[PDB]
Amino acid sequence: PAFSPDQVSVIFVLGGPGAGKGTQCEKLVKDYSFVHLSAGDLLRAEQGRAGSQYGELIKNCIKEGQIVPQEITLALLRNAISDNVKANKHKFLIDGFPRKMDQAISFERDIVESKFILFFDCPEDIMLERLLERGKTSGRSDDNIESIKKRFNTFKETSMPVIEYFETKSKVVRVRCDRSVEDVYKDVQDAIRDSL
Ligand SMILES: Nc1ncnc2c1ncn2[C@@H]1O[C@H](COP(=O)(O)OP(=O)(O)O)[C@@H](O)[C@H]1O
Ligand SMILES: Nc1ncnc2c1ncn2[C@@H]1O[C@H](COP(=O)(O)OP(=O)(O)O)[C@@H](O)[C@H]1O
Repeated sequence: PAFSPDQVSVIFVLGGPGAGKGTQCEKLVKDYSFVHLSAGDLLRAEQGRAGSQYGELIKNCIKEGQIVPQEITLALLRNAISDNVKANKHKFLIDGFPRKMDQAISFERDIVESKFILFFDCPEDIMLERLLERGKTSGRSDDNIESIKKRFNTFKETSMPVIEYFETKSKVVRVRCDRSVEDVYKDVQDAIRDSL
């Protein structure tokens, strides 16, 4: 592994699209010393980087709601962790990763064993009304119903197997998404007070 769990403490923050991962992580970094890395943000930044050989590939995976190949994802991830660790940041909230078993096992074998997975358990009809409203507010390119159906599909098929894998290892803490932002945060806080 490039790191001992001493050096780098990683919590994976998982859940379907619109479950509130981005929202809870940005509140948490106000109260805790964790650095938040969003895998979809690292990807959208590479996609628009002048000189990227991956621009079209990332653009098309996001549009189609596909999992971008792990080699690309992992390298972006590894680099962002390395800059923080050099900048002397040892605790990370990795949001949106791993989304597929291969990413999951490569990360934990080559980089670092995670502390635990915070999983936002969320009903799909709730995720769907939050993404159509996010679509109106922010106008993110994949927050359109054709892409939303591909992202829900990929989530059930590819990403839920990973949840079930970490659950065998007793590393999953489920939090319900369907309460107000402030009531979901209280349970996020109780889960982290308990899990360190
Ligand atoms: N861990 C990952 N591995 C591969 N592709 C990813 C990963 N995370 C995000 N992506 C992608 O970029 C898109 C948007 O991700 P993200 O912004 O994290 O979305 P969401 O709001 O749906 O949680 C995903 O639908 C997929 O195409
Ligand atoms: N508990 C909540 N109740 C209502 N809207 C929420 C709640 N949590 C997050 N939202 C939002 O609904 C959308 C999805 O949340 P977001 O954090 O962006 O999710 P994710 O990162 O899982 O895709 C955003 O517009 C955000 O403002």
